[PDB]
Amino acid sequence: LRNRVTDRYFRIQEVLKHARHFRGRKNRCYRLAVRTVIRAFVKCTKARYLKKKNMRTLWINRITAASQEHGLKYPALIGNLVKCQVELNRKVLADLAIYEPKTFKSLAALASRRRHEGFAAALGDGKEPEGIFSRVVQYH
Amino acid sequence: RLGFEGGQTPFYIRIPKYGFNEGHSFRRQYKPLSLNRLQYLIDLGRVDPSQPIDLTQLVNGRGVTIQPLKRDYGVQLVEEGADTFTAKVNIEVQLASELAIAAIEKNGGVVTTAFYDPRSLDIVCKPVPFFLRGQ
Amino acid sequence: IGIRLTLPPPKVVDRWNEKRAMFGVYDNIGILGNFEKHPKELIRGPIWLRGWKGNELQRCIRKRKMVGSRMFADDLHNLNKRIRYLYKHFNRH
Amino acid sequence: NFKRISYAKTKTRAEVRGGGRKPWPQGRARHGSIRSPLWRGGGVAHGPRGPTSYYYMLPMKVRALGLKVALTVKLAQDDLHIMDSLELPTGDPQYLTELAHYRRWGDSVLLVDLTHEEMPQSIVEATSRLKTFNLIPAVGLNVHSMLKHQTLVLTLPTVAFLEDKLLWQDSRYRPLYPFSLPYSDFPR
Amino acid sequence: LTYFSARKGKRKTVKAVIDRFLRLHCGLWVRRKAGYKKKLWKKTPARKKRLREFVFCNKTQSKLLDKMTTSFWKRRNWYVDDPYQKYHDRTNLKV
Amino acid sequence: TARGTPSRFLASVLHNGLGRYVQQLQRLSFSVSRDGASSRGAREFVEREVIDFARRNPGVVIYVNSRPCCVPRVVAEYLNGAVREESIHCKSVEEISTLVQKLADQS
Amino acid sequence: ISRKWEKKNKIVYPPQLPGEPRRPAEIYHCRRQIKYSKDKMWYLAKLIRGMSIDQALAQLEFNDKKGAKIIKEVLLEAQDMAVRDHNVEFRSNLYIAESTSGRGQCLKRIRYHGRGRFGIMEKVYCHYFVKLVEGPPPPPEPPKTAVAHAKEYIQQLRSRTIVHTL
Amino acid sequence: VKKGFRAAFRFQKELERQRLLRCPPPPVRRSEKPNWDYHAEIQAFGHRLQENFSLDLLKTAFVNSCYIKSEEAKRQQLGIVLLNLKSNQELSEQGTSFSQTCLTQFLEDEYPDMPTEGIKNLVDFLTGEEVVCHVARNLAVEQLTLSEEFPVPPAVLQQTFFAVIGALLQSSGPERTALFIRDFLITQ
RNA sequence: AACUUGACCAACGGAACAAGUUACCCUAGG
RNA sequence: CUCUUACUUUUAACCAGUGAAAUUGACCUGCCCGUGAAGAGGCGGGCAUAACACAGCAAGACGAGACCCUAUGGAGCUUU
RNA sequence: CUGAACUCCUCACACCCAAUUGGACCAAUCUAUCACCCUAUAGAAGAACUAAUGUUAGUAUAAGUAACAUGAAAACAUUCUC
RNA sequence: CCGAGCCUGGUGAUAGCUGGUUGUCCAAGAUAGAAUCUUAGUUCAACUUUAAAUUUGCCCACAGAACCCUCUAAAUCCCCUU
RNA sequence: GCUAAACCUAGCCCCAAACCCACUCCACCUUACUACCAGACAACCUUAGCCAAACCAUUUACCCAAAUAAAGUAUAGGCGAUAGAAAUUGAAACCUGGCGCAAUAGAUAUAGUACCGCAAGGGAAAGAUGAAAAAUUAUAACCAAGCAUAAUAUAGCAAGGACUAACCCCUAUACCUUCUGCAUAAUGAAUUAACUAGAAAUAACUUUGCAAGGAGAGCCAAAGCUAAGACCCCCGAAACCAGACGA
Ligand SMILES: [K+]
Ligand SMILES: [K+]
Ligand SMILES: [K+]
Ligand SMILES: [K+]
Ligand SMILES: [K+]
Ligand SMILES: [Mg+2]
Ligand SMILES: [Mg+2]
Ligand SMILES: [Mg+2]
Ligand SMILES: [Mg+2]
Ligand SMILES: [Mg+2]
Ligand SMILES: [Mg+2]
Ligand SMILES: [Mg+2]
Ligand SMILES: [Mg+2]
Ligand SMILES: [Mg+2]
Ligand SMILES: [Mg+2]
Ligand SMILES: [Mg+2]
Ligand SMILES: [Mg+2]
Ligand SMILES: [Mg+2]
Ligand SMILES: [Mg+2]
Ligand SMILES: [Mg+2]
Ligand SMILES: [Mg+2]
Ligand SMILES: [Mg+2]
Repeated sequence: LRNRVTDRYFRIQEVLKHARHFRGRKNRCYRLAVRTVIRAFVKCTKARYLKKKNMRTLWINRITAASQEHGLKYPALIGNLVKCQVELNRKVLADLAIYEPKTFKSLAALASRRRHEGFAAALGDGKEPEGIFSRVVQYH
Repeated sequence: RLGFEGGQTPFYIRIPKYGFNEGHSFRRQYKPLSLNRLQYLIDLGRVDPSQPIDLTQLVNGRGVTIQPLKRDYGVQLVEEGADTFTAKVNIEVQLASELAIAAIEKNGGVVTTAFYDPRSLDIVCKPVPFFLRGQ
Repeated sequence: IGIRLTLPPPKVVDRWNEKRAMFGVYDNIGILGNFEKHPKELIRGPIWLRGWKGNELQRCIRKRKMVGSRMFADDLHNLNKRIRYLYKHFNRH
Repeated sequence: NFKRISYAKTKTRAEVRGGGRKPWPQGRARHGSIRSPLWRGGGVAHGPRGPTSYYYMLPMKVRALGLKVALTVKLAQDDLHIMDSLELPTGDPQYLTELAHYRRWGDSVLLVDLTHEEMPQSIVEATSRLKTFNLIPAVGLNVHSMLKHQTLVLTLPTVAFLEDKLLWQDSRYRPLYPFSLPYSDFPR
Repeated sequence: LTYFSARKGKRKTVKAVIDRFLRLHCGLWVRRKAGYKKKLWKKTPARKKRLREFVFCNKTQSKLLDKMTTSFWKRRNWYVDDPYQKYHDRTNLKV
Repeated sequence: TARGTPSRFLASVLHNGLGRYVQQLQRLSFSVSRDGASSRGAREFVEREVIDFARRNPGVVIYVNSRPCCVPRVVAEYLNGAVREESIHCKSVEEISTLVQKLADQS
Repeated sequence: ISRKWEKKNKIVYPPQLPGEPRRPAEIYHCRRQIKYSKDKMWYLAKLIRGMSIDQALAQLEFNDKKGAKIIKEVLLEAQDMAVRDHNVEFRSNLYIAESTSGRGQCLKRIRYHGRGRFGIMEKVYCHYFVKLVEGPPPPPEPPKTAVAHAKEYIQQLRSRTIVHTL
Repeated sequence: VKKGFRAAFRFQKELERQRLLRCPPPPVRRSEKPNWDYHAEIQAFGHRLQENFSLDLLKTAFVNSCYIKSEEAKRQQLGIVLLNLKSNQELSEQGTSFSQTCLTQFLEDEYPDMPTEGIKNLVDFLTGEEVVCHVARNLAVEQLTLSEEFPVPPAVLQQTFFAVIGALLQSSGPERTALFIRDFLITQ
């Protein structure tokens, strides 16, 4: 019994269908295509890590720009909002800066107020009472 | 090749020669038949004590297997099971131990030791194949 | 290229042709026939491969032994060479 | 597979015509022979080297047990019908075909009689013109045929024959020599 | 080692092994000590005594010897008055 | 792959769910063999699962066509004109039940 | 081989309704196995693309290349065929819709090299394909103007969306 | 020639896909394709929308005048029983009237400060051929529509959609129909 | 006869027993 | 040769006909410095940069292009 | 404050080590029996190729490149130049 | 390409050392030593796979392990508990 | 749109069974294929080297008449590698078939031709309509690489993330082999198609059968024994020997 592959055409098309949009002979010659396709598939897998990293970098850039419009540096806004028990993440804050400028200015005003309360407490020896916005809600 | 260590004298070569197996092919062999086995064969009706028991009856009852081509010279009766041996038999073997003979005699049986040569042993163990030769 | 552009002629197998309908009959000739004949006697084929199996080296040795004298000169020469080739191969030389 | 003989055979690089010399094209050794397996028209590196036998034998008791299982399987699934005889009113095959249909036997029927010589002529004539209605003697009974045919028909004498042969395996001794040679109680 | 003889297509026994080793039916191999007969004059009584002992081979050696011999050498034998008869079967071996 | 395939934005059909929820699946067409090992699961699904599914989803019209086939299939058609053909070849009843319910919930 | 070009003239269209605008006639013609390279022929086929039948004939008449005479004969045959068999009214009312060259069936010949090496020389053949369409030559697309450039650029700016956000 | 069938059959299906893409067949009505049962499709139409349609009224909604004329011409030329089919003209008028007044009341309540010209233009957009045809196509209305020409002409499709609204008005009353107007037209 | 003895087998896990030369070189890969 | 110059022929280049070979992982084929770098067109930093024929050039890429020891291999020939 | 495939979070969870071994599955082919728009359970085997200084065929690149060819006029008779 | 022609056969000759060795998934899975005309290789070792049987394995308290002069510290061996 | 693609036969392989061949006429051992002159030449003689011993120096194989078994036993042997009986035992065998190839396969074979070589000798490639071609404007087309339709626009292993958007942004040092686990330095690849490389079953394990017995003589057996399953690749020297051919 002599056996020969009879469906090799379909095996090649599995590679080639992913190479159609490539440039040059990579898009049709199987031996060239396969190598480029393998690199493409590898890049696609790794890119998911970069996608999350770059998205966070974009939100921080936009939040930094939005904060600068109110005279606030990015570290001051992010840190002080946490000290107000406001857990809005960077993605939402960037979305708010663009589509909800009045709400974002309030968040910037709230962060600026909390930052000033921290300054006053730092000058104080602790004898005075904590700032109104400084007060932390406790959970049990 | 197997048995080559890559240069040094192989283990199976550096051991001295000793006549462990010298003349093995010419040594006589006897299949052991115990009184336990003999009594068990009688109990199940495979060897009948009412007739003389020889190699043919032992082989016919599947009590022992004899290989003349492997230098078997017959059966050697062994004393294992002498305490519980109760049958009264007339049995012909090639070798018998002192205790085995006593066990048979104590029950009123007769035991005799007889010699068969390779050709004779082959015929006695399998009579029908011999008869078909036409000799 | 490399794949036929039309369907091959449809395959029509007669499952109930005489050969298939009677396949296996008498494979128990011995068990059911007082062991007058052994099932291996039913086997048709080369004289040296009836009721016997072996690897290629064993087959070549067996064929030369049984029909070597009747073989054609060139065939016998090839068989002798094959056995020598296989003897080294199967013995890890 | 036990009686299978494969006749497929290829030629090795040593058996292909020619190829003895080392090809000259520029040393001569770079290719040893034009009939190397890598060369078009060269020898086959690892092809079939027949004729190749597949002969082997299952233990006699196992083959006997297979027949018992096949018979038991047929009865348990209502595919076994016992006849007093295979005598027919007429030799016309259309009668046997209609009879099987009326009794809901199935597309294929295996008819087993005791002996080949004593098979009734009427059933012999009918089954000789039928592809799926096959008549065999008892000695020809085998697992493959039983599974191939949906329905199994055995005559009463065949039943006694089958039980005698198959049960003999259960109570027999180990063989001293082939059962073809004389024994005290065999045959019968 | 020949795995397939030229004339029979059967495995062959290494006769060098038969000359030097005894195989007990339990799978143990007995041998002599190398040089037990040589230069006795320069050997102490204690060294001479251990040189004339019949010693067992290790697991690795035993498996190699088994491959080098065919099944005939591993069969049970019933030699009359065999000195090694009792050693063919193991006793009280838990493993 | 993203670059090698098409893409679209998150969407609904006719603002489904805003006023009321409408099941987008409207038709299921099964092809089942009366004889055929690959259709064993589909045959079992039709015997014991299709009727209960039909009652649960009155909006969906289910056509079961029994005919000789090597590859049993289920064709799902949606209100937006989408046609999605799936194979139930050699699938068990549980696997076919999972696939059919998955088609029912897709838009 | 493939001979689809010859079959295109055999297409028959359903009678047009009175409302429909008159469909321009299309004539397909070619010459197989011309003794010429497709590479050289391509420049001649390219030159007459989009020209009127008379303009193409004029340019080819005064072209030195061997292929020009061959294409000119094909064009004259196509022009005669259009009026005679395809119900074209005015022979001059035709333009070169499609003009291309194709690889023919080539012959391999044993050739030689200066150092005694054995070589294969191919004797090259080609095909010339022409499609004539009834009517005047379609006017060449004009150059992109400054106004068109500005409109495109402003359109691109207006299509900008806020990327990667809600 | 390589022996085998599976690869050749698979490639035949591949070639058929290209034969379809190269020459995309002329679209046809769903009712002509396999796996179609009009009565079952009509029943699913109501249950899918969670509406208790009167089947007799709902079926009439899909009957367009053009369809009745075309059927008669086919019957006459192929001479062969009186047909009493009622067109959806009456139902579409009631549906169009209710939809216009229902949408007006909805918009006037939501946008009291909207001028009447603004309210009318919104009602024209919501009941416009564009919006209504888009909603009707995505609700399986076109699949159940009986018309001479496929694809259903925009005007015929819009008339059938309001005819369905007329059938709902008679079946379930004004309050239920209003929620249907809100869920499928106000959302637009 | 036996008990036993014997290779500076020093390349010392020891082939029973064998050197030069090739710039006319031949083959091998690195 | 200082120290080259002129002209003719061939080649050459252009037009027309005919029409090879070695070579070729892919190629969307830049410079400087750094990186083992005098191992970088492809890496880091910086600089440069609309696209695309033809004729030259031979710095680079790239190619056309002895000796060594090792293998428990030979052959001449030389004998201590 | 920024900053990992670390950790948490929603869900999933057997899915990143060469040779090698162990356990499953599987393309196509043939055979038995099914099946019957291309399948099932088994049996079998010339049974799967981007990794070759491999063979054969097709077609590229180099490249329309290197290279090749017919003395002159004419009435095509003839004459002229060498 | 004759420091010994060519051809066929012996011949799929031997050695040596490169190169190649074709579907998927899951589990386990990287050691660095001795002899040898042996160090470009091998076989016993080191690590490694599968199955099986059984009972301790690793970490480690005290006590304990030389005089001779120990550079004499950093450590080792042994070892219950955990 | 071209180039092309696609095909099913020609035959072939392995067995079985049967012991094959060959004087129309004429020509042909001289320079064969040459009608027609004193011949005289006559054949017989260990195969060798070498697969291996990892060198090599004795040493291993290719035949002699019955499958099986005795038995890989006796025995031979640098007693190393390796070689290896016999006595004795004693079966079946019905040509006309195939889990063989189907044009790179299967014979080298369309042919020992063309072609190459002084000679011995070496030695190819390929065909495809249909019932009818006394139906040829009939037999639709769709598919590798290569091209054409349709050259190109800053930037870089040519992609990936993406994006309204092809590109511009960001990220990314081709692959293989080998060198220590290190290739931007060394190897290999124009491309497409076809071809192209793991062949043991003693033990052990697993799953049946039977069980102090197992096995369809032989063999094994102190739970064994029988049967099955599953393990060992491809290309690539010089040399040496035998017999021819060639001044
Ligand atoms: K001058
Ligand atoms: K540098
Ligand atoms: K240069
Ligand atoms: K050939
Ligand atoms: K001469
Ligand atoms: Mg982060
Ligand atoms: Mg040969
Ligand atoms: Mg071949
Ligand atoms: Mg000068
Ligand atoms: Mg030119
Ligand atoms: Mg983790
Ligand atoms: Mg293969
Ligand atoms: Mg050039
Ligand atoms: Mg030139
Ligand atoms: Mg010239
Ligand atoms: Mg793992
Ligand atoms: Mg401890
Ligand atoms: Mg004999
Ligand atoms: Mg051929
Ligand atoms: Mg490199
Ligand atoms: Mg390589
Ligand atoms: Mg001369």
